[PDB]
Amino acid sequence: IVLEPIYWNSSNSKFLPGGGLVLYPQIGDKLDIICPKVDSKTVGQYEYYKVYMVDKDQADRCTIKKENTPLLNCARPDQDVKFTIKFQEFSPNLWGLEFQKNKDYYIISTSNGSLEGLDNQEGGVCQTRAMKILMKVG
Amino acid sequence: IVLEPIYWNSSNSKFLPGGGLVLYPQIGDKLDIICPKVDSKTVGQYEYYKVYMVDKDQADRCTIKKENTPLLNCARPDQDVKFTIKFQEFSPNLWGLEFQKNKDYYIISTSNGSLEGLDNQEGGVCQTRAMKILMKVG
Amino acid sequence: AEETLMDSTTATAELGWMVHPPSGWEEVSGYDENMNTIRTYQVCNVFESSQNNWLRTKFIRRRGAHRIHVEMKFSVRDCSSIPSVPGSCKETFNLYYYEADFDLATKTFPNWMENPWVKVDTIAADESFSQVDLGGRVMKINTEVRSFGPVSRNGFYLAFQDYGGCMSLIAVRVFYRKCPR
Amino acid sequence: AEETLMDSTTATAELGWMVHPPSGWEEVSGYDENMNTIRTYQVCNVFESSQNNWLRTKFIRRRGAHRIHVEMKFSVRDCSSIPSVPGSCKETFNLYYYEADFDLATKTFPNWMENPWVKVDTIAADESFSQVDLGGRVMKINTEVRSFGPVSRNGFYLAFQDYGGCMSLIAVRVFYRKCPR
Repeated sequence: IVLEPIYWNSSNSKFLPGGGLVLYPQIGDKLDIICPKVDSKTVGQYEYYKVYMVDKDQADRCTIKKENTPLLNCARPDQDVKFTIKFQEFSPNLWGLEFQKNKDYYIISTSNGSLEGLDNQEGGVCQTRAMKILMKVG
Repeated sequence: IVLEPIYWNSSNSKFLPGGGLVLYPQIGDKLDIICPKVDSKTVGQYEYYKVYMVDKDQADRCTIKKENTPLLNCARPDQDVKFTIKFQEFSPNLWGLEFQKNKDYYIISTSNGSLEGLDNQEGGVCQTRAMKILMKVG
Repeated sequence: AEETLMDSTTATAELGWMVHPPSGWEEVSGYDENMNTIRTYQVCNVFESSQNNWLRTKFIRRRGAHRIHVEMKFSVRDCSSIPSVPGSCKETFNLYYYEADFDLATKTFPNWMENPWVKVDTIAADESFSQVDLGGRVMKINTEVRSFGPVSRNGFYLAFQDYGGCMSLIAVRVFYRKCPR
Repeated sequence: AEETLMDSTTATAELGWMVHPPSGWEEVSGYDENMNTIRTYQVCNVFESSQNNWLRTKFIRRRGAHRIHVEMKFSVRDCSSIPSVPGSCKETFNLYYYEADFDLATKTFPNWMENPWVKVDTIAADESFSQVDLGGRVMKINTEVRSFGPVSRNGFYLAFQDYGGCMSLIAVRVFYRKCPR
């Protein structure tokens, strides 16, 4: 199963205020977390983000410091940047992601939507626009 | 069945000198005749053409004068030009094409591969490069 | 003046629309009043039963429009004409639309039901034909125009639903009125 | 010294490579040396039998090259580290190429077999991990370069063949050496 793509953008309206987003993905499916490119028009300024995958603690404290797992470097205004997730229990790829059935996963961005703040590590968007993802595997 | 597309270009090589090219499409088949965009590599220029579906009599005399059913007006170097053929007996598309099994259909182009050659109506690459198509439907 | 948001009689290649059951709608070239080659879709499964085929457009930006207009050019096969004359042949089809802030439409998400897709209207054919006559029977090609409520998200899709019929979407055109009356 | 004809590690969106058995190679995001998100394909039909999976790259233009070089970066999963341990479970794949002056390749035309496809070589894996490890164990991903014949057509396609292994194609890069050996 494919699973609708999560358009990681400020106006993604699925990032419910105060909660964020929840999924419940199962082993065997894929998922694209995409960063929209600014269109010739219609798109009011690109939104820069550095999306990371972290633990519950780092996700509720909206901090990417210490350790983290990079996923997206949304700093390409002309291109759609994404990450295809494969909730598999065992990666045939060294340097690939692995998910354990019945565990939780949290994706975060402590960016603030601007290039100048692309590398912040404290709140903003995560803290602010509540852009967090909680994936319940299994 | 989706038959291999037939690129209409001087280098298609499936154009054998003498009879051109024959297929034997079967009712229900789909074929695309394509005019290549423009390879910015080599002296590679756009080959202007204006492809038609004519009478056996016409394809032999390599002449498009009178009786015509246009297929491609290859004059847009900036992009691919095609025609998706559907060998069907009964077309739901008024102003559509219908091929009746066990009959031959010919396709030629008296153009010579350039403008000021684009609208020529006899000889041309038809007899020059053997660019012709004979479709034995059944 | 109008503001066209999508045309299709201007592709000269693959339109890339999504056909739900591949068995139904299919991309096929055809012509226009002026014999110019255009991309058209068609459906005509008057032989099989339980038909409900969907054709879905590619994302269409709103570009500030509020009330979208959708112009359709189509032709219907007068069933008595089809060699294997069944008995059904519905001379109607449905126009639907779906809003979204980003494409995100996979080949399964924008569910293929009328609930998620808000219906525009059920379009009917004024004329049907028996003999394919290129350049001729200009009056046999139907043209119907409908519009749907205020759109608010960044874009939307259109979907044309067939349920046992023999037609050909010759041209579709999405647009809006720049300024109200 | 060399000019690259296709890099796949610059995509940031689907590559659009054709997959013969859809139940074979599947596009999935991964990383590389510098945790840079990249497009990759993989296969691991270790528990299924009679495997013959093909991955065909899009049309690559020859840009006036005579000898093409193909650099592959891939990783192989130890059959042991996998929950199920049936028979077979190979760790070698075939690299083929097909020429042509125009794209023209469809979902069926360039026949999915070493017939029309000329074989470049059979690549083995001299390294196979049992534990994912982002950032570390570089010496665990493989790098094999091959080159194929004269090539004169406008361009060509490459195709990778799997027959029951459990591997990942991390990066591919076609190119030619613009200077005599």
